[PDB]
Amino acid sequence: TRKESYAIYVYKVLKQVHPDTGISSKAMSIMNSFVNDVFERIAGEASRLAHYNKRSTITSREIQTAVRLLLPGELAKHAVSEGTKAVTKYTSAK
Amino acid sequence: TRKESYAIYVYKVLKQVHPDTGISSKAMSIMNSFVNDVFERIAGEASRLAHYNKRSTITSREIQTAVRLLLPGELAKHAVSEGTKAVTKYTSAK
Amino acid sequence: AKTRSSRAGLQFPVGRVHRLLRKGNYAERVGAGAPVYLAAVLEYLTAEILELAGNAARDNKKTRIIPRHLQLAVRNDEELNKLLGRVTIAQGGVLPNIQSVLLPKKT
Amino acid sequence: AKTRSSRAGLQFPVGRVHRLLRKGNYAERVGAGAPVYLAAVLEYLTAEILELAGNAARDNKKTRIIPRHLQLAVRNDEELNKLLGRVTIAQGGVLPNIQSVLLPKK
Amino acid sequence: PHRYRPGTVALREIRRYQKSTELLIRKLPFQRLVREIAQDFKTDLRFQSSAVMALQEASEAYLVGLFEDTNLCAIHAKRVTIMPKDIQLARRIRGERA
Amino acid sequence: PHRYRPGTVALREIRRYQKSTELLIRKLPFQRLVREIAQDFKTDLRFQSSAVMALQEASEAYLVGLFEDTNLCAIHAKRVTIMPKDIQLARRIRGERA
Amino acid sequence: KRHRKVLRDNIQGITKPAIRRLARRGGVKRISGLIYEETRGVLKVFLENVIRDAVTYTEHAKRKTVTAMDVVYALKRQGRTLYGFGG
Amino acid sequence: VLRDNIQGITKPAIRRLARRGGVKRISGLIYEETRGVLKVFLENVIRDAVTYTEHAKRKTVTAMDVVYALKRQGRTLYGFGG
Amino acid sequence: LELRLKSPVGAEPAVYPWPLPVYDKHHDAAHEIIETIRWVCEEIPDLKLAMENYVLIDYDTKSFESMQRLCDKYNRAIDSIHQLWKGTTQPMKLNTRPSTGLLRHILQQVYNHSVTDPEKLNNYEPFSPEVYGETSFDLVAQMIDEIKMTDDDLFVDLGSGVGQVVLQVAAATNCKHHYGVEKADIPAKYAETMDREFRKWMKWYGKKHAEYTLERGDFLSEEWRERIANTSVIFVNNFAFGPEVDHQLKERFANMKEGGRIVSSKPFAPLNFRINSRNLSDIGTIMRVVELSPLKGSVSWTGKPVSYYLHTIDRTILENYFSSLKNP
Amino acid sequence: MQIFVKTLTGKTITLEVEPSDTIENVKAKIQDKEGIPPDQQRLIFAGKQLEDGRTLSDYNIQKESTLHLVLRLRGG
DNA sequence: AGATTCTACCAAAAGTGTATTTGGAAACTGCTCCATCAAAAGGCATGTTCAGCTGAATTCAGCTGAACATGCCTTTTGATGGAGCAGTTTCCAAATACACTTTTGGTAGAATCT
DNA sequence: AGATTCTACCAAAAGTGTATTTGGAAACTGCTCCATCAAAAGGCATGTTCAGCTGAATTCAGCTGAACATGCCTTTTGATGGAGCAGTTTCCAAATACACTTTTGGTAGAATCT
Ligand SMILES: C[S@@+](CC[C@H](N)C(=O)[O-])C[C@H]1O[C@@H](n2cnc3c(N)ncnc32)[C@H](O)[C@@H]1O
Repeated sequence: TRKESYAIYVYKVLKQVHPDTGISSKAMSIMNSFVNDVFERIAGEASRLAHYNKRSTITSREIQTAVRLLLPGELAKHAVSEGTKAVTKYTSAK
Repeated sequence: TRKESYAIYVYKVLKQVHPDTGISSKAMSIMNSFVNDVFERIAGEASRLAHYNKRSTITSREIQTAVRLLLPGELAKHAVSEGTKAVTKYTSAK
Repeated sequence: AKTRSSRAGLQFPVGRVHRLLRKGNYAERVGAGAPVYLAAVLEYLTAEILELAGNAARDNKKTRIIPRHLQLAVRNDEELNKLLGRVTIAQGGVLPNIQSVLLPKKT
Repeated sequence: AKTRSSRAGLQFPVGRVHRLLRKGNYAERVGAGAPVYLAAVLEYLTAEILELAGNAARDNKKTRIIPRHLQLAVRNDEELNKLLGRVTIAQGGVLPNIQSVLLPKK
Repeated sequence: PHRYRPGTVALREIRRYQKSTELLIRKLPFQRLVREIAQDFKTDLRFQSSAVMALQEASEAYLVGLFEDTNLCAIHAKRVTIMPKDIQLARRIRGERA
Repeated sequence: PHRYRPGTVALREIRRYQKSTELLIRKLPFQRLVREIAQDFKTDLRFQSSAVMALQEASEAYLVGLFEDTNLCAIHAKRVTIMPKDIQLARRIRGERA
Repeated sequence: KRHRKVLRDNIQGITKPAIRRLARRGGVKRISGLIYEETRGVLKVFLENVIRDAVTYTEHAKRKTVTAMDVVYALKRQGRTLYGFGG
Repeated sequence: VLRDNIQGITKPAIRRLARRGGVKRISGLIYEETRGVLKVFLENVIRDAVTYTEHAKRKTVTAMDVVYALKRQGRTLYGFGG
Repeated sequence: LELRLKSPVGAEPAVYPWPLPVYDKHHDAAHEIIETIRWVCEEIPDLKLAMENYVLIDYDTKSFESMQRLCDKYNRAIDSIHQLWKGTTQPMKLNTRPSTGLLRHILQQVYNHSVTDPEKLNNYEPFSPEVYGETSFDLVAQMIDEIKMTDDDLFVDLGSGVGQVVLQVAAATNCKHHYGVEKADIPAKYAETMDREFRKWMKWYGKKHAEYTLERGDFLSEEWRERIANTSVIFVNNFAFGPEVDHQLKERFANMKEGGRIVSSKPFAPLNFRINSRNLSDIGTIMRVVELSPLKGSVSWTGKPVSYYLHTIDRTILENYFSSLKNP
Repeated sequence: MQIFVKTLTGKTITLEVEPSDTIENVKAKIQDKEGIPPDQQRLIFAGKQLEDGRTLSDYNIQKESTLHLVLRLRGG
């Protein structure tokens, strides 16, 4: 039964940042754990945010506030800009 | 908008254990926080448990395991008996 | 008719707890016995804390439980203290406890 | 048809992130931009750690990132260290660090 | 003129405060500190009075518990006087600065 | 007969172990310990190999970080030798004892 | 709305006697003179952290008033769950 | 010669852990203290792991049971799934 | 009577009105007086020798009587200097630059004489192009020592405030023009006046000033996009101007061609940024970022210096990254 | 038909194009050899912005002409 | 030994198209409660004096731990039957979905208790 | 002053009653990968010697606690304007809900590469 992971996407990012750098299996498994962990923290925080405000919907806005609550200073600022940029780009496309 | 609280149920139980003892509003507020807190903790542990096992249903069995994970020794034992008893009785009444 | 609480022999509201479980987005489905079991546990834990807090109140010659009594009950009980190890009870104060070396004299 | 990831200009899978959000029981509904924003955040954080990890592999004269490098990158970075303050990176070891008072009196 | 020896009244104060539960920081001064800090984060905020009391109950519980740990650190060093290094060790072990 | 002074080799080992990442407890003995503890919770259990390894990676990282805090406590008391009371102080402040 | 006095140096409102009292509740018998400033600095960090998150919840809800619940949620997020204020 | 299992966590293994932890000199009493601490750590984590094992109706403790146990104990571990 | 301090190179005297103008309890007219004379005695020895006579050295800031003797002798000394310089003695040259200690006094007087109510400057809502951040004498000095302003530069201060950064720079250095534009109604009105008090006083001490205009205008105006492209020294305050404000500025900076410098309260991209064009927000891909030396003249509410960053445009780096991939 | 494409590091890369070639094909030729993204690439000649989908004949790009490649950033 | 490249297979996803459903924004507004000014006064904060006794320094000797040489037993490594972890198929107890009908926890306002 | 004592109103609950849907227990089973054994393999246990660390004993400068005089500013009691939180109705932009076509990530096996 299929076992999904972020491995292939982590690898694509690695190549963008360090074209001639590889990553071992154990390291990749660590990165997969990292992505799943941050996904759960951000999602849980967004979930609580919507419930606190009695909203049925988790939108980009709850994801944004979740990011500002969870990530340290500079990391939050860049994550927010990266997220905003992607939703802009995405929204502007037939 | 009506705001619910476990106050009347806390009071009923208070009367069962200590018939002539009352409770101040601030202590009742603390008891209401306690009940909500444990409800969320147990419910969250149950949710994760069900997800970990790819189950879309939270049954009394997930609540029981959540209770065992969350509560210290003797409290878990007694909580387990009381919940089991309540379900066996519930299911016998219909 | 009869409440699900009466059928289960509980004081806590099974109906309410079932509803709260559904609204909380814990799972796609919530079985009928879940809220019964949960209400029972919540009721049991509240009976336990009120039993001890009413005793602390009696110990302090009071008839009304206040936050300090809830705190004395929780902090003097090993298991409740652990369950509430990261919880602050407002207006609870702390347990009297002076480290030995700080006392005067000797022997 | 163009993948939502490509439309967003992302490497991470928007479609999968949307799916994971829906089935994670986080909310009854999930708006369209949420999985895009979240995927972008996950991609960015991933790039940040791989960027510093790769640098650590380099300093160590290695071309392949192993757990040690992820640990060195995270623990030497103030922000990543706090984000992962309660996380243990398997096979990571610790940062070289000896309390000064323990050094010999040269 | 009568004089209790140094430490006697200190011990008396410990027993008195460990017996009570009222907040120990003056209320208005604490409210101004909260407003000053909040204002530097975001201008024009208002506060429910219970929001300020909640911050005060939490801040005092936090400080009392930190002084307990600090005290243990001083005693560990064979002292009975708490010092900045005891608070720092306590916060470092707690992971507040680690 | 050459002889390094007390401490010289200790320092050498600190440098060596802080550079590496391999586990420091031997596997089989750790596995036996794990199985024995688990048998008290449920008899006749099996363990995936990765389950024991995860427990060892977590257990070792826990002890190593605890030793770091223990060391700060011994140093706080002006010693360079860790003692049981240092581990106890660290655990109490971490809230593992508290 | 006309004027609104400038808030400054209110950390000094956390006085030496108040800090002494808090240390007494914490079982402390003797206190170095440097403790007061150290404690103010620690309290400021604690408050900045909780207030930052509380206000973040306030802004997200598009309110201008920080509620007891914004503080309770902020405290909970930080692992300092507080009972007694709706939380 | 027999051997109590917890004694299998030897003085040398404990010293190595201590070295990685930056420790230069060790009291003889540290070894037993450490064993006691490690046992409590394993009891707490294994108890929860086994609770997940049993809930899943399994007879085999999986890495995931351990990962979930560590996570709820505030000891999140990366590298073994999840 | 009034109090006049007669120009030491006979050009546009300083006049202080009667009754004395008190701004706050840290600035009165008299204290400015004492500092002006102090500096002129230090510029010209012969006047110092003379100020000793007829002044008992018992003068004070809060009584007129005490000031009226100090001015009268001083004015009597200035008449002696012009007769001295009218003969065979050579006077001072008006092509001299003011020292740091003197220049500090001149900017301080010009503020006080314009701004007669500082509270109004403190009026701001944050995350807006109107935050009047704390700018210091010292911060502008780090700027003047560290990068050197030449006639092959142009200075523009976007969000100028009163405009004390531009004016300080003009007394000390010279460029083709120096500009200051700030959007806020309140600081602009003050800035116009500041320019006037500043020009009257530079000529009063006989010191060359550079060309400047402090303007009422919007610094984010689309008019500036082409002007910025031709401007190779940008100072831009961004104390808490907000990300939104910052972004729009990052788009406009792109229009600068190489050798430009941008001093801002923040990195636009890391000091230790990796080259490879990846950013979809940052323009700090064509420019190296390094920290200008920390302050003690600005102190935030946190109680730690406010740091400032120097960015130097060198697109040579991005282009080289690409070049490496074509080799071997 | 020969062209030089100048970066401001004073590097000229020669491309062998024909005048029938679009701007979009040219930028693809620059990407092949230096790994440069088209959107970030702004080819300017004679104070005209060479816009994608335009033959080279249109901009009077002939043999041994120097086109200026200025970058920009973009994204979004 | 473990990471990389490549061919082949395909249920699982994910994207597009169609129609219905609905959360929650703007719009208007009732009404709580927050900020603020007032006045009074005493609970406490401030600042000082004085000296008790604590922290910090110095000295020193017992003895515990570190370093190390000497020798074997527990651990590590590699090979092999099955205990069950999983993938598949079957099937109903039990969980949505939906329309009423009835019961009950809040709560607004006034009154007397404890 | 705060709490438990009643009256009346009731929308939001909670419960009772058919129809329809389906999650996952249960049974059978194939394929892992776990437990266990044999032997090739790499520390650990143990006693000796003494360096240097811990902690006891001693001393004293001066910090910090205790007590006190003085009076500031927090606390308390009240009132009031109105910012803004929160209730109510309207109504579309965006989400859920299938149904269908396409692409894609994961898995398995083979073999070369680093
Ligand atoms: C921190 S103050 C500057 C103080 C002065 N520049 C200094 O360095 O001391 C920032 C100024 O930026 C101005 N500002 C913000 N956005 C602006 C815009 N778009 N155009 C012009 N000025 C703007 C504000 O009005 C504010 O006075």
